[PDB]
Amino acid sequence: SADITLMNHKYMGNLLHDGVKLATGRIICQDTHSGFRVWINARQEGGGAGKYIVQSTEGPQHNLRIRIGGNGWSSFVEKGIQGVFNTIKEDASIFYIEVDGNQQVHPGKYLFSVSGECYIHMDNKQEFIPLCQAATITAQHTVEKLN
Amino acid sequence: GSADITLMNHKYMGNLLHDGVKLATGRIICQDTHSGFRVWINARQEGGGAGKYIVQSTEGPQHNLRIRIGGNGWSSFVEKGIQGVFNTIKEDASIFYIEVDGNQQVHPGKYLFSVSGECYIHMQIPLCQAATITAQHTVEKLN
Repeated sequence: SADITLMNHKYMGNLLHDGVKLATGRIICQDTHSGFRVWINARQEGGGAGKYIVQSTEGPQHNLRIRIGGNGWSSFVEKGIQGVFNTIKEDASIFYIEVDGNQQVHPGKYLFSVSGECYIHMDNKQEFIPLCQAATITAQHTVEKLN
Repeated sequence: GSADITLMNHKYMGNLLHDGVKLATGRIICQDTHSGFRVWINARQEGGGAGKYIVQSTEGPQHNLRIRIGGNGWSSFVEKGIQGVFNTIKEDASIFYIEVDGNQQVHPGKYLFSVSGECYIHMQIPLCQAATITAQHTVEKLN
């Protein structure tokens, strides 16, 4: 079961090169895992689907195209398997929200939503199944003496 | 999508435990959309067949109790790679039993049953609400 954080990165200017970091994220999992999986909660451009698109709110309403970035993160190219993956067995991983393609982005307020989990690689894929604490309970049974 | 699991112990007289006797009654709930349930015991395994288990008395491993998960509708995979028992119940709740596995003269004592479970989505996935977080970013120009 993962803990995820996302921290805005302030930036002056709107001629944004591809790769420019707009937020810094971290995912943590204490339990044993094969790696991490993170994704953006946003509509994708025309299917595609296309690049993650975020529309500004509470003011001018324009579009910004974003992706997850950072060393170690990989995306599966055959459609069907959403998000980015890494193979870090360590407990913590950094990722970024980055500008996806050179963009002159209109001034405004843009909300990034991301989700994430750790996964445990499975033979008989299956592939990578997510990793959460199962509900658990105990009961004690007494076997009585013979007498 | 976390399950809620209860386990009710049943009292019996004496230490001759016949195969199939229900030592505990379990119930597993999943209030969200799911294809079925999966349940297992956190105990060592005899590897006899499937879902079978060996529980030690609270005093230590010098005394064993052999048990299995039972109940209509529950299945286990024949290969060791996937553990526990599964069903294909889409309803909120599923009932299972911890049963005596084979006729046994059991050493008097206390035996702790630890049971875990999850609701799954058929797609070898468990239902785990992924952690989620937002941050707001302002785009602005100098002038």
